[PDB]
Amino acid sequence: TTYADFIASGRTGRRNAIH
Amino acid sequence: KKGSEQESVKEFLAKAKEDFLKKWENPAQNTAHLDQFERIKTLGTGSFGRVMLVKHMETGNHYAMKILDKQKVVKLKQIEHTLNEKRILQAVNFPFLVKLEFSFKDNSNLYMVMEYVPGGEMFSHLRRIGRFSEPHARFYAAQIVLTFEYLHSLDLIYRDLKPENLLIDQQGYIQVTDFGFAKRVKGRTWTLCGTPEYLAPEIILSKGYNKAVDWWALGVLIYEMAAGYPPFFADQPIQIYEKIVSGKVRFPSHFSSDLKDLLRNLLQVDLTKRFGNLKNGVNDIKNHKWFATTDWIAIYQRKVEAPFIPKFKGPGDTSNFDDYEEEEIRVSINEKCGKEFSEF
Ligand SMILES: COc1ccc(O)c(C(=O)c2ccc(C(=O)O[C@@H]3CCCNC[C@H]3NC(=O)c3ccncc3)cc2)c1F
Ligand code: NA
Repeated sequence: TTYADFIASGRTGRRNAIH
Repeated sequence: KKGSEQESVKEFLAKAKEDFLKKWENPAQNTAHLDQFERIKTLGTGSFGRVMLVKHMETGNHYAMKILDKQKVVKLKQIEHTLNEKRILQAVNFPFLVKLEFSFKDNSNLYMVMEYVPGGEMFSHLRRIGRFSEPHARFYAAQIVLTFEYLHSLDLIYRDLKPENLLIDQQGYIQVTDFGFAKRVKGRTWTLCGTPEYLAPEIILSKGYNKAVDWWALGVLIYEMAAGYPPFFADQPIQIYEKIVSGKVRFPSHFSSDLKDLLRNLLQVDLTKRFGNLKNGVNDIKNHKWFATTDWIAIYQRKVEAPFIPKFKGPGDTSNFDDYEEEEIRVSINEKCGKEFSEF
């Protein structure tokens, strides 16, 4: 599922902005 | 469509702009000193510093103190953004924006002492719980809608809405923090900034852009509150950008059809069709079916009962915040970058 894929992604942590 | 309700808002925003402009053109400077504050614990970090819980030694009140390292801000060409941050923040005044109480600087750092919002980041709770019910998301979404209505009326774009920047207060409402990328602009602007998942397509494509980017970012937010994951994700930025400009969204099968309709109109890749950027403005969002049970004035006055009150044991309690490693705050004896931050 898409939740599982998200939870196994590298982007469930605090996400930094870019500039 | 236009009644006396719409005229009540127009009168309020007209008066709020008067308030804001006085403070915009004559900003407060140097309202406290480092050693008026006991430094307790780091509530979060960013590229140029950290926010710390602090105790104002002579009143005993708790605050959250941002500390920015001047030299790092300069090294990374972010001077004007950190200047906007303070300038915008001491000038605004809305029930869902973090109050800036004091600000000052010394030889090495910039300091913004804000109110302490003890409920933690919406992020923290959203990851823990997994997802929010639609009624819970709408409660929060309504507050961003009103907050954007305020900010845009003042000619401000926010540009960094994410759960990481929404904090929960003791009565369970949102306070928006992190004005690092907030800018006063009439017309268009072009800076590549924001959080990848939340960047509007026009930002990724160097097209130049406006307030409408904030309404796209709300679609993403509402989606992520409701689904528990953002509509475009992937392990590294570039793949998220590809997904965003393609304008293909899939919705979880539990999203109501009202929600799907709202979101297809906020996540419109075409600037001329996007809710928020049409002739009726914010009224296309507020008058949407999804928000039909929302009493907008009840939300503004904070008399709706919040679906979730965070547990707070007492002032100075940091349990709704993650722990970070503490660094000592060195203050050099020579002035870093005085000319650059002289207005701060
Ligand atoms: C262009 O880049 C910019 C622009 C402006 C900035 O201020 C910065 C920062 O360096 C910076 C430094 C620290 C933070 C920070 O610690 O923010 C925390 C944690 C990150 C996620 N956002 C929530 C925020 N927490 C609060 O502001 C807060 C306020 C009141 N009570 C509790 C928390 C944010 C930005 C920045 F990097
Ligand atoms: Na009337």
